Amino acid sequence: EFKYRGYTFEELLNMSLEDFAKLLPSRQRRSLKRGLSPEQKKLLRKIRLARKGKYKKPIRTHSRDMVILPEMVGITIHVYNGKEFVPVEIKEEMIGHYLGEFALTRKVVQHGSPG
Amino acid sequence: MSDEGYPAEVIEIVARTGVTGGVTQVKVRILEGRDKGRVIRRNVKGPVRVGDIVILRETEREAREI
Amino acid sequence: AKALTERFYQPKELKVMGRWSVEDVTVNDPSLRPYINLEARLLPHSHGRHAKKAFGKANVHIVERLINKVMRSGASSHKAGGHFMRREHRSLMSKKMKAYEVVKEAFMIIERRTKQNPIQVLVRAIENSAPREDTTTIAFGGIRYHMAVDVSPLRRLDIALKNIALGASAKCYRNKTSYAQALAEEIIAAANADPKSFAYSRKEEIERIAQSSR
Amino acid sequence: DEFRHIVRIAGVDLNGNKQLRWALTGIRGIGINFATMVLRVAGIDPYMKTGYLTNEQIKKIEEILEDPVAHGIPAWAVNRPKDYETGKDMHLITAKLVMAWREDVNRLRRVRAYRGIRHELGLPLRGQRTRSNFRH
Amino acid sequence: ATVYDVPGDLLVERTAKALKEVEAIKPPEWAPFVKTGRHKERIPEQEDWWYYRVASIFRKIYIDGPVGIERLRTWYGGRKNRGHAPEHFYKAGGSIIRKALQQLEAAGFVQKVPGEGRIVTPQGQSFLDRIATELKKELEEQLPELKKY
Amino acid sequence: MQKARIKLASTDIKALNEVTDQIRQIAERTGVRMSGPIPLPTKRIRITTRKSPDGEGTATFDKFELRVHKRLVDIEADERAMRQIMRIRVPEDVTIEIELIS
Amino acid sequence: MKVIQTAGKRKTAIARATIREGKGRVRINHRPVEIIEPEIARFTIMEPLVLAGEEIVKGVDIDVKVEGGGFMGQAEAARVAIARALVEWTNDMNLKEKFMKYDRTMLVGDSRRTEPHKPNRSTKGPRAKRQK
RNA sequence: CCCCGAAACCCCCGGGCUACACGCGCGCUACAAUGGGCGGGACAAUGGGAUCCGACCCCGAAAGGGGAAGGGAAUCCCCUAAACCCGCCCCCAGUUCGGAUCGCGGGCUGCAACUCGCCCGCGUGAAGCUGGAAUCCCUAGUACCCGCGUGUCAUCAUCGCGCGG
Ligand SMILES: [Mg+2]
Ligand SMILES: [Mg+2]
Ligand SMILES: [Mg+2]
Repeated sequence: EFKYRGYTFEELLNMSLEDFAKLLPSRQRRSLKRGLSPEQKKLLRKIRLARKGKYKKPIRTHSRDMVILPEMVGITIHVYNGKEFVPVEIKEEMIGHYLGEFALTRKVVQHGSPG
Repeated sequence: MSDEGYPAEVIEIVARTGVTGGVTQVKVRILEGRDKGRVIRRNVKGPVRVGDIVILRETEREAREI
Repeated sequence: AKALTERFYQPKELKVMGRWSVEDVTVNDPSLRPYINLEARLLPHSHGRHAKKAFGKANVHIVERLINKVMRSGASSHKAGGHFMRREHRSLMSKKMKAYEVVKEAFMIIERRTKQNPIQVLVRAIENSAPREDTTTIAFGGIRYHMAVDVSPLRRLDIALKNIALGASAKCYRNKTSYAQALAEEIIAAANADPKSFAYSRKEEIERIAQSSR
Repeated sequence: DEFRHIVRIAGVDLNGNKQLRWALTGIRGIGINFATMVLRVAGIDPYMKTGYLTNEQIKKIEEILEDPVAHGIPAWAVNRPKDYETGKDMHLITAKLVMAWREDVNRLRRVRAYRGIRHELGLPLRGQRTRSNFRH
Repeated sequence: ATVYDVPGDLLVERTAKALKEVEAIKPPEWAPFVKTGRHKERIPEQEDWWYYRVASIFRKIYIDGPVGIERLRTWYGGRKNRGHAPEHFYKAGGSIIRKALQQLEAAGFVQKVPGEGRIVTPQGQSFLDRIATELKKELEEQLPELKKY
Repeated sequence: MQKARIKLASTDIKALNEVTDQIRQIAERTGVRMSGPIPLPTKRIRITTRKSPDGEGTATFDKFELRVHKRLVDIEADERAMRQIMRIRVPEDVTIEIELIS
Repeated sequence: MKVIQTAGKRKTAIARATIREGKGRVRINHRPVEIIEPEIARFTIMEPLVLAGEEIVKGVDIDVKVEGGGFMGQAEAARVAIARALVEWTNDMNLKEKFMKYDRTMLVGDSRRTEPHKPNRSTKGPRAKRQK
C-alpha cells in the first residue's frame, strides 16, 4: 500500500540504519555512511523522545540537510527557511529526502511590468 | 574564350588613384592590332609591375590625370 | 583510397602529385602566362613562404593556389548563391590535406571524363573565367564617377580561382553532391565557357557591367 | 519474399524498413544502445533490415523487452532501476514510461517538494539560473 | 619482416582474425554491452570488436614495451561531445584492456614485469612478425618498392 | 674512489661563476678530476598579475619573472677537497648541496 | 663504416638522420617512407629523393629519428636532414644547386616559429582579439 | 573629515548574492556530407607536483575504489592530445544532424551537496535547415580551425593568462 522498495513501513522501522541506507539513493547513503553531525544527532534524539515521552515542545531546527528516516514519520518538524520555521508534517513518501526540499526559501515570482 | 581583346605592355607606373587607393594609373603600349606601338594611359585595378601585360577591350578611352 | 595503390601511391617522375605533367601544358593568355607557374613541382604545398612578398604568388604553383582557395569555409561576409554558408568547425580552413585530396579527386574525376590533362582544363577554365575589365568609382575634381578599369593579371587569377572555388562550395552546400564533384563540374563548365558555371557567369556580369559603365 | 514495408513491434508502434536497431529506437524507452544490446542477446543482426524480421524474432525481442535482466541485460542499463515500489530493476516502454514519469513527478507534488513545485510551474530544477537564458 | 615494416590497421585486423583461433581470447560476458570509454557515445557496432581491441593492444605492447593500463587508457581514449559545452579529452575504461592483457598473458604472448608494465614474449613477437611477413607478401604483389624491405 | 655531486643554484650568474671558479681552481691546485659545471635548465617562475586594483578600464597585465640558474659539479670525494670546499665562502644569494655518490 | 649524421629543424621538430652505404632503404622512426599514411607527408619526405635520383639512392641507406611536433613538421625536418645527408655524402654541388633552386629551405632551414600569445583573448592568438 | 561606537565593531547558525513575464553584451554548441557514428592508426609543446604528483598491480560497465615504486624536479609523474588518416554504417531528412529539458539509478569532494556542486550509465529528444538592418577581428607561422597546460582550485572552467598542432 506504500511499499518503499518492496518493504512496508513496519519493516522499514525494524530495519537498522545500514540496510535502510542500502535501500536509499547514493547521495543519502553517502551522507549516512559519513555520519551525522552533532546538531543532527540532537534533532534525532529529540525525535526519539517525541515518539516516546512527549518532548514537551514542537521540534524546530535549522538543519535542512538531515535526510528523513522512518523514525522521522508521523511527526511535524519546523524547518528554518531563512526567515521562518515552516512546518513539515512528515508522510511515508518523504522517506529518503532532505527537510529543505519541503522548506522553501524563495517565494514564487509574480512579475511587474518592465521599467 | 578570348574575345577581340588587345594586349598592352606596361612601361611606366604613375601615381595611384581611386577613392580608396585600389586603382593605379599607368602608361601602357599596345602590342597587337593596328596601333602596334601607340602608348596610352589607362587606369588599372590591382597589382602591377613594369613588364606586365594588360589586355583591353578597346583602346580609344584614354583617361588622363596627374 | 580503396585500391591500396592510390593509398600508397609512390612517385617517380616529379609529375604534379606524381600523376600529371605540366610540360605539355600551355596557356594562351599572354597576360597570365608569366603569372601561372607550371613547374615540375611534385608537391604543390608551399608553407606560406611567398605571402611575405608582393609577387610570390607569381612564383607559386597554380594548383597550390587552387587548394589554398579551396581551403575556404564558404562565404562569411558575402552571399554566394544568395546565402551565407558559414561552416565554422566542419570547414576545411587550415586543412590542406583534405583540400589536397579534394582537388586530387576532382582531377581524377575530370580525367576519367574529359580525356585531358586536368591542369590544361584548369588553365582553360581560369582563362575563360578571368575578367579583363571591372568598374570602380574614382573622384575627378571632387565628384565620384563609377568608371571602368582594366584588371591586372594577378588580380584576374585571384578572382578566377576564388569564384571557381566559391561555385564549387555553393553547389556542394546542403545537397548530395561532393565538393570534389562540384569542383570538377565548375572547372570543365568554365572551360567550355557555358553559363552554368558560376565563374563564367560572374566574369560575364562584371564585364557587361563595365561595358555599360563605358 | 518475406518483405514488409512496415512492422509492429511492442504493439502497433510501427517501424520503417531501415536497419533494425534504429527502427527500434523509433520506440520510446529504446535508444540505439539498448537496441544493440537487445539484438545481441536475442541473436539478431542489428544491421539487418526490419522487413526480413520474422514473427518469432518479433516475439523474442518483445519478451526480452518484457523482462530484460532475465535474458542477459545488466541492471545498470535500464530505464527504471530500483523502482520506488519494487526493488526490481526494470525497463519501461512508451505508455508505462510516461506513466512512471508522471507518477514520480506527482508524488513529489503531493509531498510539495521543490522539484514538484518547480515541475508544476514548468521551470528549471537542475541547478540552472533562468535569468538570461530560459525565456518562453 | 616486422611490425614496423608493415602498416598498423591492416595488421591489427589480420591478427585479430588470427586471434579468433586462440582459446584464451574469449570475450567477457559484458562485451556486447558497454562502450569503450566515457568519451564514447554508442556501443561498438561490431561483434568482433573484442578481438580487434586485443590485437591493437598486443601490437602496442610490441612497440611500446614496458607499458601498462593507464598509458593504454590514454591511448584508447579520445574526444567527448560534452553537449553544449566544448570538447575535451577523456581516457577510456580500464577493464577492457586489463582483461585483454590478462587473456594475452594466459595465451602466452605477454608477460608482466613486476614493475613497469607488460612486455611481449618471444612467442608473441613471433606471432606478430609471422602475420606481418605474410601481409608484407600479400601487398608485395603490389609495391615492389616495399619488396625492397 | 667515490664521487661528490655539488648542486648549486642562484639568481646571479656571476656569483654562480665565482663559486665554480673557486672549485675549478682548487681542484687544479690539487689534482682531483672535475666534471665541469654542467648547466641545468633554469627555472622561470612566472607570475602574471593584473596591474589594476580598480577592476575598471582596459585589462593590463604584469608578467613578473624570477630566474633560478642551476649548475652541478662532480668531483671525486677526498677529505682534503671536501674540507676546503666546505671552507668555501658560498655567498648569500646562492644555495648549494653536496651529495655523495658511493 | 662511413656514416654521416645530419639534422633538421622545423618548429619544434628535430630529425636526426644517419646515412650510409646500402641499398635504398630509408626509414622514418623504423617505418618505411613508402607507407607513411598521409600522402603529403610522404611526398615532402620523398622530394629530395626523387630529385636526386635512384642512381645514388639505390646505393644509399638512410635512417631518420624525428622527435617533434606534428606530422608535417616531422616530414619537413626529415626532408631537410636527408637532403643535407645526400649532399654531404656525395659532394655534388650540381645536386646542391638543384635542391637550392627547387626549394632553398630543403637545405637551409625554415626559421619561423610561433609568435607568443598576447593578452586579449590570448588563447586564440597574439593578434586575435575579443569582439567589441 | 563625517558617522557608528555597545552598535554601523567582532563571532556563529540558517538563507541570499544561484531568484525570472522580459531587454542587452561577450561567448559555447549547432543548424550537417567542406559531415555524424563505430572500430582501428598517428604526431606536441608550454607548465606544475608534499600531504602533492602518483607510474605499476588488482577490483569495477563507467564514474571510481584499494595497495603502491619513484619523485622536493633535465632522474619520477601529470603526459601515447585533438584536429588528421584508413575501413564500415548513414546518403540530404528536424535524419544515425542537434543535444535544451526531464526521469531513474550509481559515485567523488566536503563538516554540510535540499535551496546550490561535479562526474558516470540507461532513457527522453527542445528549438534550430545559414541568419535583415548593421557591426567586429585580422597582414605570416599571422587569421581561421584543433586540442593541452596553468591561475582561480576541498570539489567545480563554455573564463583569464599562456602552449603548441
Ligand atoms: Mg547525435
Ligand atoms: Mg538540411
Ligand atoms: Mg573569471
